[PDB]
Amino acid sequence: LIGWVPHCDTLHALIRDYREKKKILLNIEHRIMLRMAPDYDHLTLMQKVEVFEHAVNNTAGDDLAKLLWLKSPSSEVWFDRRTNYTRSLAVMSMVGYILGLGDRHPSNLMLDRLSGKILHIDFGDCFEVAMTREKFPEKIPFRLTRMLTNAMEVTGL
Amino acid sequence: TKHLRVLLRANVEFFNNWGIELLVTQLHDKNKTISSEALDILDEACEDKANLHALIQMKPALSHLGDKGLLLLLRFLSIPKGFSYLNERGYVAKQLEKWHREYNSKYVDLIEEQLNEALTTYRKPQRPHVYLPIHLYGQLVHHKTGCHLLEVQNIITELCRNVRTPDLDKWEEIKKLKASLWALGNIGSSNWGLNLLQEENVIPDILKLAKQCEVLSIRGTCVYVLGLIAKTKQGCDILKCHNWDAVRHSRKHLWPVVPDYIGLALPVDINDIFQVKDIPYFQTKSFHLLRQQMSLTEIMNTGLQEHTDDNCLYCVCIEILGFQPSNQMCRILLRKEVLRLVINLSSSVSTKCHETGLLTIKEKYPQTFDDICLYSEVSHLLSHCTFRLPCRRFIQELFQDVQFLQMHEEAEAVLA
Amino acid sequence: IYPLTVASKSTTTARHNAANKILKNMCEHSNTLVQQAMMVSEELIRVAILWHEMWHEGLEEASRLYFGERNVKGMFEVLEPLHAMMERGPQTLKETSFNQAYGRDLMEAQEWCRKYMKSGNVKDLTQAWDLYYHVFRRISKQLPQLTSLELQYVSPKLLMCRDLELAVPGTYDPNQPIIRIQSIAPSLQVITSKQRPRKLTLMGSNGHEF
Amino acid sequence: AFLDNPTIILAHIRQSHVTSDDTGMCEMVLIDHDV
Amino acid sequence: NVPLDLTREPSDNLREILQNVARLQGVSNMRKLGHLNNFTKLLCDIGHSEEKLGFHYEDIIICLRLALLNEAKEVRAAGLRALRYLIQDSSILQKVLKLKVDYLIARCIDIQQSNEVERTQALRLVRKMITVNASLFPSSVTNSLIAVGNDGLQERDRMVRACIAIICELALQNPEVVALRGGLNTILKNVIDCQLSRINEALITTILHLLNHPKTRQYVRADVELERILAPYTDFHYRHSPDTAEGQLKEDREARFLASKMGIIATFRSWAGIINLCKPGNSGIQSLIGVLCIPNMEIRRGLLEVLYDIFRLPLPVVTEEFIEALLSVDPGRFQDSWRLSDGFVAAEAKTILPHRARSRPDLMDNYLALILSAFIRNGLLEGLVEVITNSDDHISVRATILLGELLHMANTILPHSHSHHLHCLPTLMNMAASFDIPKEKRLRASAALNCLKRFHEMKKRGPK
Ligand SMILES: [Zn+2]
Repeated sequence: LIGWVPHCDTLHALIRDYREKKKILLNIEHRIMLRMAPDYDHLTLMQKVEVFEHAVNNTAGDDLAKLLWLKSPSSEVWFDRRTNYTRSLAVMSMVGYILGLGDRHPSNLMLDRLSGKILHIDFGDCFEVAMTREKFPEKIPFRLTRMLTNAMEVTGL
Repeated sequence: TKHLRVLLRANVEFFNNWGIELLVTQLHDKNKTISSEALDILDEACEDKANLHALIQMKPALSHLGDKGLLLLLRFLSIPKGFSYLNERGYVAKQLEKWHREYNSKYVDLIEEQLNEALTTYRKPQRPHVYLPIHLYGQLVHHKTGCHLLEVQNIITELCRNVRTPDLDKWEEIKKLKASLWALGNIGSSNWGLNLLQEENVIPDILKLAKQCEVLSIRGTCVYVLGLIAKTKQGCDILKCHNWDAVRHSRKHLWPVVPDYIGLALPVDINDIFQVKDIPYFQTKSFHLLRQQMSLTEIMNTGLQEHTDDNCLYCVCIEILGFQPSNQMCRILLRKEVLRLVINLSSSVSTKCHETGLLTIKEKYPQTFDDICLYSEVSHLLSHCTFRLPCRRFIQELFQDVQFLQMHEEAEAVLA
Repeated sequence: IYPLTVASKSTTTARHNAANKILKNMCEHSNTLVQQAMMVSEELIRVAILWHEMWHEGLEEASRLYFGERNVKGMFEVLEPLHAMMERGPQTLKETSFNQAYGRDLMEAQEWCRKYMKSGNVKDLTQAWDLYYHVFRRISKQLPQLTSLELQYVSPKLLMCRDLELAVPGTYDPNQPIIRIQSIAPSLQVITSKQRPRKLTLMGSNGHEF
Repeated sequence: AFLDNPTIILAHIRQSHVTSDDTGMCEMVLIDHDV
Repeated sequence: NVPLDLTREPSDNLREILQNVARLQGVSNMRKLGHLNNFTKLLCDIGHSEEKLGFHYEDIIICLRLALLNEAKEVRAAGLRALRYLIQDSSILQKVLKLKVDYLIARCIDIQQSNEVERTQALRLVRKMITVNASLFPSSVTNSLIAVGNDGLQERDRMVRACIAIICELALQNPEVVALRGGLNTILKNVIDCQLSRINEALITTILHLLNHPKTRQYVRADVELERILAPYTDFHYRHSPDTAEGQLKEDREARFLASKMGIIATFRSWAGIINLCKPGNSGIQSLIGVLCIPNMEIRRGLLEVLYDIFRLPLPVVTEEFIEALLSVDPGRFQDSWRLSDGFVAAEAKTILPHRARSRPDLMDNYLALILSAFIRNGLLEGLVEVITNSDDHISVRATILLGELLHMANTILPHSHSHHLHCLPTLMNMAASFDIPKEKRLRASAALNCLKRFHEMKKRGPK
């Protein structure tokens, strides 16, 4: 029996609503990679970098940055929420690294609407289990992508 | 003819002197349907005493008609004036003999036919009304003179012993039990019919049979016959002692007031009839293993398991007919591979994989499906196991283009 | 109270006996509290997974073991608890409804598995899987349609409480006045997902919905 | 109803199928001659 | 073919039985087709015997056995026809079963090669085998009949109803073989998807017959065989066919309800079904009444139509006002048989003027009194009150009329003891005179009593 946390929505659904409103396909980046190389899943390590790097260059990742501003009633509230978001994601990144959390896909990442905090759910893979699996072993301590790092502040991370 | 019914239900003045006489002339009409319709509306009019006396004084001839005419004629025995007229040419004695041998049991058929037409969608070649047909024993007990004949013949003892000792094994002797229950119920429909019926203590026997009976049809039959017993005030008192209630008002007034009765009776607790004793269910009383670790080609680099000399098309004729023994390691490993795919096809878990495996064998080795013994083994397995229709049609179809020369050679020799 | 009920419901005999011994001691000073917790715990777990939910997971797991691992003794032990609950009789309309639609197939398939334990013929076990797989296909076609549940249909004992002395789960501190369960909403919504979680809304003693 | 004895049940089965079948098969397969 | 009919019987016997094998050479299939017809004609003249018809019975079967393996459908059809005229007694039939001919008889049942004329001949032979001796029916033929009936609808098989009619006949004379092969489950699943009134009545009658005699109830389970027909109404999400097209999914539910409704009605008109569905323990009737109280709109509208047909009451029109629905139930409503072209007065006067019978027992009222008593015992009246005060506007009106009909039926058919506490309605009356409950629920109950009272006046007036 898991408690229900109010005023929070998952990151995957948050981006989906923004893109569909702006007449933007949900998987533009995925389509470009398949168009350039249909056998993306079978490419070698060096070849996947070329396809992956090409996709992120032809599409500008700022959906989360603009999303947090359009939902702010004023500029004073916008700055307060952004500050909380930046220093709440950093806490879970280091704590999650020690615990060894894995499988941090966007569906398991929730952002608080009223305060801008970051909440993590589904603590299933711990103690580096996901890194040692033979099926798609992820090799990243935590989730820090271009979408998140473009919303904390303009100067970077 | 159909318009004489509305003049009957509207209580037209003096209908019993000019209306009844018009239904006797119409009874001899040329068309059967018109004559049959006249009997239907005439039986309804006979329920009034004034109308019934009119027919007796006219003494019509109803013997030439069918069973409808015979039943209408039997109602004359309920009146002492009509009983003397009939019991003067030697008629009641003939009916008693005929009502014990020939169609005593056919009265049950008349009961069942009306119910089956009412609500079954059977139609033997909107709420209807099903009224109890006229019965000889139920009309002879209205007057004491008629009741005397029923007792001297000693028919009550014959019927009562059939109820206390029922044989619920043969479907023909069960109908005799029904032929007795419906006969006992009509006798108890009158006060003078209950005096000679309760002296042998038969009513509790029916009550026991109405709640503890192996055959459920007999259990439901007793409910109807217990209604006929409750047609009198005296009869309802007997049932009340045994925790059976009944309605104590007639149908002439549709708003009864608690201070002739219609036949209806139900137990105080309805669950006393719906109890049935439980009866236990009757069901309560190799190459396959080695194949999964190897391949068909790897192993290559008697086979029939359930093959005995009683369930084979060719092997069974060695002794009875006189056939010759069949003739033939490469081919013995193909029988097991074919057989094991048949068993795995009985689960339908992976039909495509198993069907693909059998098609390849028929292409690479088309001659393996040409032995009668293998077909007998497959046919035997199709009986014990269960297969889906598309899968069952897939088997027995790879064997369409076969010759079976062994059977042809042997059959020709023994026949010639 | 909550951890003890979980321990008392464990499969292990040692944990089961030890947990019950502690429970009966608490019955002296507070008997009505443990009785309510046992009723609530049994009903909540019943709502979480229904009879057709258990069989869908059980048959899918059993099929993988038999056809992937080729283990026969391990397949039966998976399905033994599933057939065990059907012998105790349905306690609600939903369980009664399941026992009519798929009751005959599941009970007959058990009989064929019983003959394999004695005869040992492979055909008996294969014929048993003809009924298990047929029911599995039927259940899999109605799982997506399940989108809402009525308390009367699944567990009538939950909406007839109207009052409880048991605290709301997940909120209890000795330094704060306690809040108890007042009522349970008569309808709960099922979230469309692979696990299909339910949305249970309680009612606190102070008028705050949890 | 009193559909108890097999005599009337057999008649009912072979009458309903013949009368109420769209396909002309029961009229040819349920011939009373074969008894 | 030239029928000789001149030489001796053994001489005439040799020719056709020699050309039937032919070693698949030197003889055409056309000649074999004509030779088989000669055997049937010859068998009509000389009676069935082993002393006059040349060889013994066993030799004739062997040569006749090599006629069903031909690749021509006409020859196989003729070969099956000859066997029908040959099997007359159990001695001949047992000799045929000894040679395992059933492996070939069942083969011709399911080949589906545009041989509908051949398949009719095979099925007609099966009915001959059952009549001669039903206790020795082979299990190979039985399993073929179950397969073509259990899964004969998805394959668009046209001879599907002709095979179910044979299983039911076999299930009455040898239930043991049918029970083992799961033949009783096939009949139960057929009534779910058979929306023909006459056929559905016949199928359910056969199963109820097995529950009648004490020595046959051992072949039917307790609470899972007969209660299968209640699944469409008891289960809100019922899937009868694991594989079906999703295009007619909405239509499939409507077909299931209509077919299941004719099954529940059919089992409540037989004594073998009333008792089994109303056992003192857990029964199907309690589940059927219990599901009525659940606030579901699709089930409730379906169940009310069932209840009207069980008691054989006229269905009102769909509306949201009681007055419009009340005018459609009056016995004096106009009918199409009352015109001048049809019965002018005699047809009309039958349903208005009352019958001249005050003492003749009515066997139909006895049936309804027992049925009504069973539902009241299980709690039908309490269920209807919940439906009236907790449903949609157009559903409560249908339930109010049904409640009014039962009360009027119960004060003239049921005995006093059953109905002395029936007209008070303790549950409905307390929801009326209660100011603690929400006002919307209170006035729905109060309005129900006013509407129900006006129904009483309609019966008081009578037909006009
Ligand atoms: Zn052999």
